[PDB]
Amino acid sequence: SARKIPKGVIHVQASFNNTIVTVTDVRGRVVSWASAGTCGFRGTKRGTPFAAQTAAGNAIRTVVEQGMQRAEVMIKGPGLGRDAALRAIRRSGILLSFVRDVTPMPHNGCRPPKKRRV
RNA sequence: GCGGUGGAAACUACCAAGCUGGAGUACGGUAGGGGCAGAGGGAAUUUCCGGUGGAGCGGUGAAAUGCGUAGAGAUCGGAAAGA
Repeated sequence: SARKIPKGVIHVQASFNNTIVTVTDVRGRVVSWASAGTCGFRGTKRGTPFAAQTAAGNAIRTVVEQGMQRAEVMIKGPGLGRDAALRAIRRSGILLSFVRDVTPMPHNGCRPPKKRRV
C-alpha cells in the first residue's frame, strides 16, 4: 500500500523517442511508474502517441487501489508523447487540477553535442 | 644641355608679420557588451549521499555496443564541481 491520500503528482518524461508515465505522492515516493518500454512493445515503436496512450493507461489503471481524485500532472521535455498522454489522463477523467511543465530550460550551461549531418 | 650676365615676381621655396575654417587644448554635457582587475549571482548538466520503486533505461533510417536485480532510468531532498 501507501500513505492512502488521493491527491498526488504525475510526471510524464516525454522523451524524443520515449515516454515515461510515473506517479508519485507529495513527498516523492513513487506509487507506480509505467513507460513505453514497460507496456510491451519496444524499439522504433515506443515513443509514439499510441505508446503514450497505452503507457499512461497502464500507468494510472493500477492506482485504482487508491482511486485518486485530485490529480495534477507535471510533464517534461519534447516529443510526440505529450498530447496523447493528456488525452489519456482526461480520458480517465479524474480531478486533474492543473498540468504544468517542469522542463529544464538551461541558461547556456553545457555545450550540446555535434550536429548530426544526417 | 651646361655656364656667365642683365631683367620679371604670378606659382613652388625662402624672410618676416598677422589670420582662422584645418588641427588641437581648456570647459560643460553625453552614449557605450571599450579594456583590465575585484566581488557577487542563478538556471542547467554531471557526479556523489540519502528516501521510494522494481526491469528496463538510453540510442537509431532500423538496430546494436553501453548501462541495469550489485536496483538503472524516473522522482524529492542534500552537497560539491567546473564551464
